[PDB]
Amino acid sequence: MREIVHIQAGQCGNQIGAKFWEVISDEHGIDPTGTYHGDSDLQLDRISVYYNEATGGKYVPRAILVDLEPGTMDSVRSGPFGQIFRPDNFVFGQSGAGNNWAKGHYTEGAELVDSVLDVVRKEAESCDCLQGFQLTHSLGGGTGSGMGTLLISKIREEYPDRIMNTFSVVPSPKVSDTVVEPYNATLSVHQLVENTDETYCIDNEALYDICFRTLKLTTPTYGDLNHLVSATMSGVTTCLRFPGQLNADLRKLAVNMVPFPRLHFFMPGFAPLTSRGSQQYRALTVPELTQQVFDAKNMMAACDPRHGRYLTVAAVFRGRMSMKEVDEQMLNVQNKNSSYFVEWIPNNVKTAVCDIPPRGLKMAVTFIGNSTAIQELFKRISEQFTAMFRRKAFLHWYTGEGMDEMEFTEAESNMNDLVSEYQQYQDATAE
Amino acid sequence: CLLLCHRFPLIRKTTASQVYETLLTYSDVVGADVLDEVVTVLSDTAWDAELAVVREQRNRLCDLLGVPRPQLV
Amino acid sequence: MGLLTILKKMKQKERELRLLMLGLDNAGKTTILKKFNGEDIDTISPTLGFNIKTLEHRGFKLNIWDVGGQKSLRSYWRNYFESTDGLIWVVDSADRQRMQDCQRELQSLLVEERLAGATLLIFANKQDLPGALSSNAIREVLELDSIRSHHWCIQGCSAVTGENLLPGIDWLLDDISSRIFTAD
Ligand SMILES: Nc1nc2c(ncn2[C@@H]2O[C@H](COP(=O)(O)OP(=O)(O)OP(=O)(O)O)[C@@H](O)[C@H]2O)c(=O)[nH]1
Ligand SMILES: [Mg+2]
Repeated sequence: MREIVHIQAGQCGNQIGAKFWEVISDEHGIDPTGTYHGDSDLQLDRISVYYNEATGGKYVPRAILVDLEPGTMDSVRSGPFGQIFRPDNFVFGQSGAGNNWAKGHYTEGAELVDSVLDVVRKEAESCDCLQGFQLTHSLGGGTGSGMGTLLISKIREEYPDRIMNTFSVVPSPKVSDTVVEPYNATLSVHQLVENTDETYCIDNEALYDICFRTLKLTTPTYGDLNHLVSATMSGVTTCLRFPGQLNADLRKLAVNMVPFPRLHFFMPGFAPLTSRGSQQYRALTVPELTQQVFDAKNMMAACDPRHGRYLTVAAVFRGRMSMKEVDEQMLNVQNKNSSYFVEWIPNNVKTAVCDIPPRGLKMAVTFIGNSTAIQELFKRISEQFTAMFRRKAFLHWYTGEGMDEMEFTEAESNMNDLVSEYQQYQDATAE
Repeated sequence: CLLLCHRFPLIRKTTASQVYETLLTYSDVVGADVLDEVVTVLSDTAWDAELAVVREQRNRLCDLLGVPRPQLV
Repeated sequence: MGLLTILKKMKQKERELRLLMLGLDNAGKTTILKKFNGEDIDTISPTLGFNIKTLEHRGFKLNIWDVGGQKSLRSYWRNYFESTDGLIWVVDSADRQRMQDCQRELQSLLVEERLAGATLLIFANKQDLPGALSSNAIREVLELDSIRSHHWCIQGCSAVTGENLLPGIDWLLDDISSRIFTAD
């Protein structure tokens, strides 16, 4: 049993984790009481990965809730599926952070890290064969930016033979009007480059542009984006909760999809994109769903993979379809002699077929790729980083707590080196 | 016109779309009483189909634009 | 929770403060201490080095941090276990040469921030002597109109008819107690 411990940080992280658990519980067939009620044998063959067995056939969720503010803690606990969570995994503070990386990494963020480790150490002792960990947060505030990286490094040291995957959230000025946000985001990236195995960048600007153009929403709130985020997260973690022909776990996936330790930023995707309404248009076919999931319109990041080079691609289908049809499609589309040939779709794609369809949708495809287009986002962030470091505005807020000015220059140099390495690796052929 | 009937149907479709866009852009290429039929023919033609069906249509456009019909053995 | 929460609870319960008092006139500080303790010589005269004393006044545990030097005072400004709540600077009125250094130190120490911060109390001793500047001249020289996030107040004093000093000390306590602690 390759168990995985899940950790939630920040308000955004807690909300995303709660929605993800809510989505996966209805798919696995778990009622709010805690027992099982599914009508299939494939829903319990891998239930020991994200859950634990207790007395009476209970399946406790394996997630930890940590924050410096209690408001989020109370909101979730009293939620629809909050009674199943373990009350001992609720570690919160009072003051918070106030959008400051220093207050969350060196001042108030270090007075709770030891308490957090207590829960982790104790939760990993009952696991028979631990595989890795997980963390969902955002790079905007101060709690999930400083305390998050701190706990990440803690796990890296105490447990250097395990796996570390994060689901960071890139902030955007179209949603938040914070000013120091960019700095905190960089300070988090400076540590995520070195202490992360796999990263799934979820750009808020791309989601806002999708909700303001495709879905046509007058005022896209937070839930309109959280729904798509939870749907994408449920689509990605399908190979880790249901078996298939592509037998792999987290270590094999990290080895096959990440060839270079410095290059590990992926771009997720999902099709079709539906809002929170309980409606449906028409059951899309396999080629239409493939073209929708491979198009730049359904990308979760504001980056066009057509201008980059694909490294490792892997798609996961969900529905009542057969592997023979998917193989025939992947073999017919990649033929230039056919009339349905396309160039904006790569060739090296690892296909996978799942039996259980998503909740509310009969057929849906999930896109996972490692395109070299994250350099655009890294340059957009570096633009804001340099347009505020020249005037030294709001820089005393970090130096008045204990931070050093050399950390910002080191982070900028690391970001520039990463951008240059991405630009150098974008041009690569093999003849 | 030589690229209009390529071996790859996607190249044919792209060439047809680009020719349509260029004809919609520039107006001093074809006359007024000739451009209408050219637009009507280019729009009502599936360039991603049997080459024998498509070719016949391309020979037509050449004859409509004053271009010699290119042929092969 | 942790050590910081317990320290904050103890500070709110025992009403402990920390007033960083600076100055170099070695003449105007005696009366200030006399306001904190009925004594006149013991724990009343300023020291050349650095001494930490604790007095009780109006039910407030004032932790006076008397520093003699006026250079690189950022070491006393911040502390891993406790911060500074009040700042009292004593200068000379008939001295326009040593005022630029004090102004530069006050500008380098106090900085802008999001919320409120420590409270400043500028003292002007010896006003009856010829050559002393008024409140407007002191405000224009030190440039206190550009210093935000720190409420300042100029209090004059003299050996004769110095208009006392009770409101200047009462306003500091009223602004400090109404900031961290609650009225009711
Ligand atoms: N997609 C998404 N973004 C969110 C959500 N909640 C907050 N954010 C974004 O997260 C960033 C702010 O970070 P917070 O989640 O407030 O961080 P925090 O660590 O809890 O905050 P402090 O402790 O006050 O620093 C901004 O970019 C927000 O727009 C959410 O539910 N969904
Ligand atoms: Mg918060």
